[PDB]
Amino acid sequence: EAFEETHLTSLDPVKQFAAWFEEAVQCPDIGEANAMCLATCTRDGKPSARMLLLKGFGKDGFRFFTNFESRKGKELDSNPFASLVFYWEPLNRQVRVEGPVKKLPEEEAECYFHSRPKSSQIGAVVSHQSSVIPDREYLRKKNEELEQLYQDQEVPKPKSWGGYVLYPQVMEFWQGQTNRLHDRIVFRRGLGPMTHRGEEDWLYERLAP
Amino acid sequence: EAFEETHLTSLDPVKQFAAWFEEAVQCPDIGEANAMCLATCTRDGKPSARMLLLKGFGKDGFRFFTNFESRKGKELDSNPFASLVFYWEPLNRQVRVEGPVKKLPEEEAECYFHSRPKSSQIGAVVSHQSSVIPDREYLRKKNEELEQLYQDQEVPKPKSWGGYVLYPQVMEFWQGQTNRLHDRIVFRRGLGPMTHRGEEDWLYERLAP
Ligand SMILES: Cc1cc2nc3c(=O)[nH]c(=O)nc-3n(C[C@H](O)[C@H](O)[C@H](O)COP(=O)(O)O)c2cc1C
Ligand SMILES: Cc1cc2nc3c(=O)[nH]c(=O)nc-3n(C[C@H](O)[C@H](O)[C@H](O)COP(=O)(O)O)c2cc1C
Ligand SMILES: Cc1ncc(COP(=O)(O)O)c(C=O)c1O
Ligand SMILES: Cc1ncc(COP(=O)(O)O)c(C=O)c1O
Ligand code: NA
Ligand code: NA
Repeated sequence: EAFEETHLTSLDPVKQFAAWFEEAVQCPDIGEANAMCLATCTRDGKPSARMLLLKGFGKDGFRFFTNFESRKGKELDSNPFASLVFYWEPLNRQVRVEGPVKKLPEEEAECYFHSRPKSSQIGAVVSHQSSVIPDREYLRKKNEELEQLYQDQEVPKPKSWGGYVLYPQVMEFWQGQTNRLHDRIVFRRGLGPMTHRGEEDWLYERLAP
Repeated sequence: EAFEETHLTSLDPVKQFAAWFEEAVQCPDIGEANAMCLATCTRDGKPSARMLLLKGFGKDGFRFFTNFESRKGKELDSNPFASLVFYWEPLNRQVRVEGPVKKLPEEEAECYFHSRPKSSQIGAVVSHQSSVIPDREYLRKKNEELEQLYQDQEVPKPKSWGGYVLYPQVMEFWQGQTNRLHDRIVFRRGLGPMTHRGEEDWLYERLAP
């Protein structure tokens, strides 16, 4: 089926994302519909990328949780701009999001951290994410010891652990097609004869595949 | 099962990639084992990312084909550094590759271009990839007209279409595990007590998850 401007669910790309995300979640052949690739880079243009989970989305943007002292956390703190890719192979769909990133409030991060299974909370205390470690037994040992320490106790959120929110400035909706002639509808914040008004300060236009 | 330094297939990370890639290809639950996310960025640190197919790999690096006048092609030409992510959900594995990018020789690009189905060759001539276009009918029309033009003829490769090779400087092998305590073995080109010699100029070390 065609992916067409006149059959979008919404000209607010966050609501269009919600529509596609719901379809992904309802597809039995998709495991984690909220898996996404996060691209970051140094201020002088050395890029990096890794898989993350989306952990909430709405008008203020796309939220995710990590260690601020990891390789991505140092890049985001020095250069607060990122890009996201969602790829849903069984739907032949891709969503791209570009925007600036801010840290979430500490009390929000505390709340999310304590909502996680206790084993994941202890894992976050164990791991100085992306630091060099000697072997896997080092993690297994420290993890077992922290299980003793936190028996019947609350696990404190590490000072270095928290969340980010990416405020969308660009959102591309890609629908795959034959002959490599895909449908691309791209929203950007802001008129040319091929540029169209969406909701709020959004504009949208079609890009060649 | 543990992902362990003493049970790597190879201390040449390109051969370790080959081993994991073969397992991905042999997994019926993986559609395109060669799908990867490419992260690029401007010289002043504005990142971008999108799905691509890997189209060959070996000692000289990881090859892929695109339009040099696309958004990624302008970034790569201005700032010849990229990052790749392979994510194989059914194997709980991720591979990350960082390195500089060069353009492939024109005669190599010609050969690869003419190996593609004719409909994909014509699609590449139709599409000024990532340029703004008016509607999807614009592509359908131009594509049908180029089918007439190239009936029984060779489709010339566009001057703007070709390939890149990413020479690996960093390669991370990520194997997912319980409690978010994953196995990360990271090769980099080059000794600390946690740094180990691989093949050639490679070093490897374990990173905290
Ligand atoms: C599907 C998937 C989901 C992941 N989700 C997260 C996550 O939400 N946060 C996180 O810190 N790492 C997550 N990881 C691990 C990252 O890919 C990465 O190993 C880690 O964040 C360190 O990246 P860095 O060294 O670039 O900072 C996930 C990995 C996979 C494969
Ligand atoms: C699984 C998958 C594979 C793709 N493979 C390629 C490819 O090899 N080359 C390419 O130019 N675009 C490919 N695309 C399209 C890109 O995601 C993207 O739309 C296009 O390259 C333009 O990106 P840019 O605007 O950042 O330059 C693929 C898309 C998907 C979903
Ligand atoms: C637009 C575009 N160009 C090029 C490629 C490279 O793949 P192939 O040469 O098999 O068409 C792809 C892959 O899906 C693509 O979508
Ligand atoms: C290391 C790591 N931290 C954090 C997360 C975020 O997910 P959750 O809060 O559900 O553990 C993940 C997701 O897989 C992860 O691998
Ligand atoms: Na649905
Ligand atoms: Na195999």
